[PDB]
Amino acid sequence: SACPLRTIKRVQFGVLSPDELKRMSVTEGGIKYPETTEGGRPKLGGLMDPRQGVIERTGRCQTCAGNMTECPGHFGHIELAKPVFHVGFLVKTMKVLRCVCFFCSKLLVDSNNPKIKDILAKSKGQPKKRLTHVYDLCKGKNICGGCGRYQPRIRRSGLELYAEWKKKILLSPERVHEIFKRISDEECFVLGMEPRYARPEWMIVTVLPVPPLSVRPAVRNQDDLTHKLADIVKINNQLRRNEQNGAAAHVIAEDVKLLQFHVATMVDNELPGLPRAMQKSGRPLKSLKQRLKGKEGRVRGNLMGKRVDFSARTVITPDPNLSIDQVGVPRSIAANMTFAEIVTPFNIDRLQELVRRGNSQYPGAKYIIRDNGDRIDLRFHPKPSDLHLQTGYKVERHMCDGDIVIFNRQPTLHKMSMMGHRVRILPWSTFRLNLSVTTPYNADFDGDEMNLHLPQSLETRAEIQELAMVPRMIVTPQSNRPVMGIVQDTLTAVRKFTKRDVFLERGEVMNLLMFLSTWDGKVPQPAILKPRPLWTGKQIFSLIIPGHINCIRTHSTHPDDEDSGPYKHISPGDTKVVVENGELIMGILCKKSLGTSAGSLVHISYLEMGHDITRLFYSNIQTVINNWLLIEGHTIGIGDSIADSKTYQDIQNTIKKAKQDVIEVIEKAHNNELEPTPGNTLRQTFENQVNRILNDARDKTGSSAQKSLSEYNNFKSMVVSGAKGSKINISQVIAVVGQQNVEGKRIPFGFKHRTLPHFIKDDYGPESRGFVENSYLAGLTPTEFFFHAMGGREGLIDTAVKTAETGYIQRRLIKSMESVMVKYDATVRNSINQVVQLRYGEDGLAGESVEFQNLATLKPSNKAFEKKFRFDYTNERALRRTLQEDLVKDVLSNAHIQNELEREFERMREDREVLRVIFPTGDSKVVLPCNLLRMIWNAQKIFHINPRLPSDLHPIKVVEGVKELSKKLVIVNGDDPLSRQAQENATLLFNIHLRSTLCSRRMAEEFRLSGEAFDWLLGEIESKFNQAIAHPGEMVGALAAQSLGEPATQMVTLGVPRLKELINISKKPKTPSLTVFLLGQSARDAERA
Amino acid sequence: MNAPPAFESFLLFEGEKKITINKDTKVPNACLFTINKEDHTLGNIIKSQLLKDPQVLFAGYKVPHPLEHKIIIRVQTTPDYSPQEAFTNAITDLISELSLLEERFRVAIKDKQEG
Amino acid sequence: LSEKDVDPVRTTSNDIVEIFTVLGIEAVRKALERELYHVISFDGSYVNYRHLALLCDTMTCRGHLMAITRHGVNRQDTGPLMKCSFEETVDVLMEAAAHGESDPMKGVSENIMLGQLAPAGTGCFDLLLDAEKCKYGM
Amino acid sequence: MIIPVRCFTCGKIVGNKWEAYLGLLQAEYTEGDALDALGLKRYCCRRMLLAHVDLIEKLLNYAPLEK
Amino acid sequence: DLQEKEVAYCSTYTHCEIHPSMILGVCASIIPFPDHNQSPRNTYQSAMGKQAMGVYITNFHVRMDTLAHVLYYPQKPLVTTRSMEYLRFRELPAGINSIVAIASYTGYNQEDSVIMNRSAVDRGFFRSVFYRSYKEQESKKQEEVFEKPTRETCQGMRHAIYDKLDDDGLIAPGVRVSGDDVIIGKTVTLPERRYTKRDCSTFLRTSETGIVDQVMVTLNQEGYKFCKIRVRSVRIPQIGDKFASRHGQKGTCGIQYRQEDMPFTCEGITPDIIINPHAIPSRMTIGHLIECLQGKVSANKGEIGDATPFNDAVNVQKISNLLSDYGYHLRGNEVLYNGFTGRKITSQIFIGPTYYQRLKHMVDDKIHSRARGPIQILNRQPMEGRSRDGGLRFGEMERDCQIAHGAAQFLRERLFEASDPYQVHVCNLCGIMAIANTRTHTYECRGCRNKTQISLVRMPYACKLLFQELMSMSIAPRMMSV
Amino acid sequence: KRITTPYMTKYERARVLGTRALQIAMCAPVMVELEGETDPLLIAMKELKARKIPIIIRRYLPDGSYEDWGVDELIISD
DNA sequence: TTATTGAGGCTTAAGCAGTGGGTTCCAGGTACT
RNA sequence: UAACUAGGGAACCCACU
DNA sequence: AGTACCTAGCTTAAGCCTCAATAA
Ligand SMILES: [Mg+2]
Ligand SMILES: [Zn+2]
Ligand SMILES: [Zn+2]
Ligand SMILES: [Zn+2]
Ligand SMILES: [Zn+2]
Repeated sequence: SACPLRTIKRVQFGVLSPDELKRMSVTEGGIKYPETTEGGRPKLGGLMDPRQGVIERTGRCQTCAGNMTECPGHFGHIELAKPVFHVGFLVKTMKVLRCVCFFCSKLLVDSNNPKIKDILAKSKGQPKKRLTHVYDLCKGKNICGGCGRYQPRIRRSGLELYAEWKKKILLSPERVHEIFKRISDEECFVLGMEPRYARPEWMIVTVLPVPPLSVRPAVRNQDDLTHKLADIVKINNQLRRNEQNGAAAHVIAEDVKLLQFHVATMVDNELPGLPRAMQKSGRPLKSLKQRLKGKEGRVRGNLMGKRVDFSARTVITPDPNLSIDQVGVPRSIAANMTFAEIVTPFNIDRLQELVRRGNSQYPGAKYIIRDNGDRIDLRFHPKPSDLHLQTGYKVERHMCDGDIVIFNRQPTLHKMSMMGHRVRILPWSTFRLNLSVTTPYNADFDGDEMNLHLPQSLETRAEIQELAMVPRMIVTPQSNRPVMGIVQDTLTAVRKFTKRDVFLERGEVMNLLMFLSTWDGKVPQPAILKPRPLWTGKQIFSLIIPGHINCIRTHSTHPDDEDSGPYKHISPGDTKVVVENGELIMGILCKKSLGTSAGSLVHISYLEMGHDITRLFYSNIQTVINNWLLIEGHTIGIGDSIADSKTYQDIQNTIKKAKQDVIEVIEKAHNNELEPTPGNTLRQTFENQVNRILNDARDKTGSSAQKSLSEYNNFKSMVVSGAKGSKINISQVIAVVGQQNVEGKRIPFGFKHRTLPHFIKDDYGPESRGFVENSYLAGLTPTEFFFHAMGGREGLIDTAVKTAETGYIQRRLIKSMESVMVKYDATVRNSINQVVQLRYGEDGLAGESVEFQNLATLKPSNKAFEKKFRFDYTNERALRRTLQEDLVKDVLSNAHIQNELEREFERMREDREVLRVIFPTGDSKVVLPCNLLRMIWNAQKIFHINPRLPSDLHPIKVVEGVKELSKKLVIVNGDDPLSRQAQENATLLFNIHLRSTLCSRRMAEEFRLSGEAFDWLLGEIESKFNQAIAHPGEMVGALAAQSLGEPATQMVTLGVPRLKELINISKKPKTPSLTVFLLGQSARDAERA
Repeated sequence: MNAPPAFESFLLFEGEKKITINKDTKVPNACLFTINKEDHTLGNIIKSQLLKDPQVLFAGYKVPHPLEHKIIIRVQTTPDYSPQEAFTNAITDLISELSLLEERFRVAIKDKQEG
Repeated sequence: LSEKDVDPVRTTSNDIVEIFTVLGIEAVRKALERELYHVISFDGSYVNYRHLALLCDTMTCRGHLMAITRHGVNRQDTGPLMKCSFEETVDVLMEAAAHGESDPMKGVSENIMLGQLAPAGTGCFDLLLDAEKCKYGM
Repeated sequence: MIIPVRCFTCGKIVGNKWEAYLGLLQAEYTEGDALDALGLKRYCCRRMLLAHVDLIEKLLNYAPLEK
Repeated sequence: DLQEKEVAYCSTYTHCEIHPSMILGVCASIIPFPDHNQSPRNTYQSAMGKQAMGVYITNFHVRMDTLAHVLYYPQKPLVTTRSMEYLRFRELPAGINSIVAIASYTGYNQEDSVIMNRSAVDRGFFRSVFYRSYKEQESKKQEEVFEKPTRETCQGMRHAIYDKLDDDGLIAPGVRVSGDDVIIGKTVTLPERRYTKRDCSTFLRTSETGIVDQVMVTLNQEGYKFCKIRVRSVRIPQIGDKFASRHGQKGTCGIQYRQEDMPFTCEGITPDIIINPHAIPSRMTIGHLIECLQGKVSANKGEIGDATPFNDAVNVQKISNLLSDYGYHLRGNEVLYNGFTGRKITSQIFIGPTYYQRLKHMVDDKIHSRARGPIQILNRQPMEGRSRDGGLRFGEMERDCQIAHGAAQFLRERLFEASDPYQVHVCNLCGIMAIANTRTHTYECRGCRNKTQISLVRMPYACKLLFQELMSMSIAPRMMSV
Repeated sequence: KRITTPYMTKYERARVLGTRALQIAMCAPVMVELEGETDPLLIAMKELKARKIPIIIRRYLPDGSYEDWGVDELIISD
């Protein structure tokens, strides 16, 4: 191939010229024969022309002497006897005909006008609205130097035009062709058509391009498009014969109509109100339009998405012994898929023995690719001569251990449904996954199948390794929190492992330490040395916890009054999780500390230690906890679903009281003694009262069932670990199932004023309208069973229609802004190079590295803010208790230091006013990159800060360090006033939070940092801020579309219908409303309201 | 289709070794004993017998993956002792204990059969 | 809003269209933000503000309300190929052929059709070989 | 279709006990007494006989294709 | 309800239910204690009881059914409803009563997965046989004949062992077959030397093996020779095979442990299946636990337990007292010992006999992979189907996700050179594809009279097909290299 | 003067490591010493940690202009 | 006074998440010899 | 004295996540 | 006889109809 190779930089569109169609078609003279073959050989001038391409395998094409693989197919043409309308251009033909004179063929609006100049100025460079504006102005114009002939009105009747003057005539496509032929070039300019690419006369089909045989492949079994071409050329030959022999009156018109119908149904089979082009078999023909339009069509079904080589799919099964970035693949799958490894001197011997093993053994190879592209198949055994490997060859060896693959599960909703894994070979025929990996995949093991893609190039493998590994995507940018947590068995056992009464003997500790990959080999000192050497579970999990991370969490069963009363720092229930220096001081871990929530232990581990250490953390948690669960065990059974007799009496008493209350409300409504609530009638207030009573009964019975659970209860064990279930499930199993609902109301009167024929008419009681008074253990009565079946059916319907509706919203959202990205000047632009955001998220930061932080300045009162944030350089003994002697002397003596501290406090007060402008509601929980409180805690732990001692940190060093750090954190480059203002705006919130957190008074009193600790803190803040900046090349539009469409799949109009009504601009929303706010006395007076 | 043959749990294929010795680097006097084609049946008795030895500072075994058939025994001893002779003495003690148990079981068989 | 004792500052609407026609494009951007935040965080879930802000800015960048349909996305100057990748591929390509539209091949979908490297992520730059850094090799 | 040779759970031989179980059942034993008389003590061996369906006697009603 | 002593809520009753459980269908009547389950789980069990394996019909030996599954040892449930007497589930059962512990053991049963006893499976536990029938006619139009093809006289013969066929072109029963093995030898005569007949033989499915079970030869309706071949495949339960309870609790097999590795009671009873405790609480299948308890009582007592739903003679307390009468803990818990260490587990595990079904979804019928195989004839992309050695579809959402990754090169290789690598020669003046004669190095564009300014462009074959269809619709998508 | 970020993006990391690994697998001379490493991925990692990769990154600005950055000139993430 | 050109009410396409397996069907009708 | 591939479409039904 | 061959519902944009200021 002597032609140079480079990519396509622009695609120019247009209508193919009849002259151009004639002078590139290989079929000279056109297609004249409707037969596909003649005498057992393909016929020149026929449909299956050998000039148009290769007929059958191991053959040649007469135009280009290439076989079926490299022959692209060569076009032909059909010279029409009479021109016909292009059905794809018929609307545009109708629009252009109205803008041009029928007789002059000049523009209906004169070009030498201010209106034409105004149209060209408004539609400068774009043709579509130019044609729209010319059509708008030319509408209603009747007279054109211009002629005095009045212009007709053009009307469509299927595939036919009628020119009606207000007589009407048959607007033949010939006449439209000569009308469009003499339109001027500048008139084409003002009509929004480039004459170089699209003349209006080219929009009339005077010659028909027959596609080559590659477009319409014949299996004997000719394509239906070839059949339509046969019909077209048959009718065209009939027109030619009638024109040159018959010259009939109305047979010619009928034949022209049939030819136009056949051409139009070749282009598009689905006309409105027209008969479909059928066959004798009874099937509509697939036209060129139908080949392209659908999701199974050409563009969507073969270009945006297509089936791929080097892919595999099988059932997934759990594997707790794999790392989170590992997949266990079957040997037969790995022996099938191949990776092309380039032969180097560094791997010549290994690849040589792989070739020698061949394709029969698993760890072998399938092909050898030589330097000239010659492919040597190792499946069919060759001589040792061409098994020889030299440098530069490629060996397509079998997929082996450590290979990089993409692992995928449909539906693919966000980035984390396609993650990179490391291949491990395991015996049986399933894919095997770590259990923490199932949550981002939304996978379980009840028959789920997942797809594996093996990248084939070295560059693609490297970019998967650097971009799409599982540890690299532990934390999502969607909600700045981990997507991978600790899952059912491991979560339930680690809640049981980290209780206060968990004690491990020496053998159990040494068995558990075998499953720590990051263990340093030192057995820690036991928490109890005498009378027995006895370790706790908190020590072992402290060995699991990586690095020196610091985290404070809260167990699910933590009392609300514990943090305020006594024993707040020595928890009686062990319900406050505190991790200091990477070790668990106290606290029972659950999904609040080890789950996917923001600020959890895995989140802190990812933010502090990186992705590899966090991957090791996940694996170590799972292995150690599972092998301890081998000792401890976890079950569930009948004994976890029962209660004692006193609780059952309480449940029955509450249900009896509720039924009596509902009976009393029914009696009150029946005796007309029930006064309606204002705002609704008697039916709604009766329903509200009955639902209130039944909900109160459900809540009371649920609380009574929850109070009966022991610590040994396994329902409670799984609920308070957060692994599976809820308190509602326990209440339904033990106490009462509750009220069954259909469309938000009770069970409707499907019969005549009855829910079932087992009740009396107009029965509004609990058991009649769908209140299940029994538990799941007690057993549902048949009426309750049917009503519960109604509720479950409603749930299944909601699930099905939810998936079916959310898929389209996901696709529309992703197609809206797929090309929106962060450019290299840190701005956000689309494919049109138009700026959408000047900085990403208006601050220029990536969403995966920001954290929930609290502003300490927005909320407090004026005197509290003054007391907490203004440095007191007057109290000498307080200063001596907080600072060292020389610092105290310098602070008291130096007036410049006091002035600059006062200026720091004044700037903090101005920042407070700016904050209260920004947040009119006192909500201090913001999302900011560097977690300053945790960094200060890290600095305290690293440098061994004693809070009881005076510090050696000068407050003026705090002020100047914060100022220099704020100078260092740059989002918008440039010394321009515009650049300086954009920089001050982009980092305004973070600079306010930094000056508030790292102020002199707080560093003196609360944090008590030293000089080196403060310098480390400044460096750490700068480093973690610079790591938080959004990278250029981020596909933030696609990330945004996934981040907004993925919560849709799991969810006053609300939820999916309201989301749909917001994503498209609905002129008629389902529940349009106003939120009217009142002024003056009327906002506080109900009567004026 | 991908089912491993049932003999791979206990049969060494041609090429591998039954037991390999690897020195553990991060702590002194520690070795890793990778034993092929064995399972919890042997690892547990070796681990417990090593735990009876007062000169053994650490004794633990694990099966890295239940689909494969290797155990890894980690022994750390006092500096005046080595994990290799600890492993040897543990196997010797287990063998002598089983010999005594077998002969006492035989004596009990004769006692029960003869009444 | 014109009524007596009705606050003209805080009185708002669920209706996006009338907020656009009454208060403008930046106000309807903020209202679209608030409505999307409500419909997302009603169930207690949280989504980062970057994605909501980017969606609202994409829907309000052209002065009018750009609906996420074939009637707002396929009506801007995005080029024929990425328009036809979404919906009405035959109609979009027919209009582009009729008007002689040129596709600049700047989006991801156009390069995906032509099989080229999409200017996206790893494709948003070019790599050159440093001849001077090759002199210190062996 | 036919009685399993061994109990699936433990491996006790139960293939020799189906005909004896049927003979005890027609001797007006209860199913529990019949299981106790055959020595099936564990409930794992007991439900091998209790839950067994002898499809082979229904399969034998069809004539073989060759004879 | 017909008692005048109370207020009775009504005294004008006209009809009575024969039994309230009669409202259920065929599949819902198999559910034991369905009034103790959440209703979607009853719906799921009604779905999956149609997927269970048993003896589907008594005369399955003579039927050449396509896709037949037969379990070796189907058992009637120990815990049954009274409607199963009329469903004839006792005589054609689909499933095995299995000793099942609900426990967290080694973490291989997590998130709807089960741990199977390998020693039980060795004894035939849930062992099934899979039947597939292949039919083929010979026709007279071109004549097709059942005969053993020979390389010296047939065209298109694959690289398969044709010696497994007999002289009539058909394989015999008892012959072991693998994927792409000919089972029916068919040759069609050429309409017009070295090859006079064309090979049109039928092979097995590519990923399917087995033994030929039965070969039936007959005449069809039109008086032509007709053959049906049944292939017998024995299916051992393995990792990934789908198993379900009678309460919507489906799950694949996570791992198989031998009997010495399984946990055991004080009596040496090891579970056949271990299911996760977390499968229960969010699903609220309390009927599963009650069926397990009643199965323990029934297996110890020597009877078949009655689990008709709306039966007040049976509750949890009565079953618990009955179980306590047999020397077990009344709630069905037992002290299990670890199979690896022998130490007894701190938590006492709920264990007893409960009814599982082997579902039709084996992993060996679902495992699929492809390196490079056959491609479609219209577009040169990987085909569709595991049976046709097809490639998996990298769809639109996958493209969106790979865009959001920023992996442009992986997306490019998936959508270009892992599916349909192609190249065309295009003119430089016009963007219309030119004529390329590669061996003569004469690349010319007819229409432009262009002989030299021709550019090679690497583009997907589907995009070339799209552009050729556009020029078929009189659209010129001119590819410009500048 | 160059106005783009002095930090080297993860997309630049991915493409530079892939290109360098393909070059090393195609027997490009290694700019660092090898301690028996064989996989070109790990060799490219070691070359990137030493800032010895002979690749210039041409970052394209949206206005059309470009900026040439050496791999050694840029800040490596890790 | 009266056409004339502007702005409110009627039909009709165009859409409508994915992965496997199986089954059926893709043609008679008189001439004529 | 190893001569080396796969094949269509259109509709329906069922199952799966 | 064998067979040549000639022929259910949704929402929304776009296109299409009658009644009121306004100059002739
Ligand atoms: Mg699932
Ligand atoms: Zn050709
Ligand atoms: Zn005119
Ligand atoms: Zn038994
Ligand atoms: Zn040209």
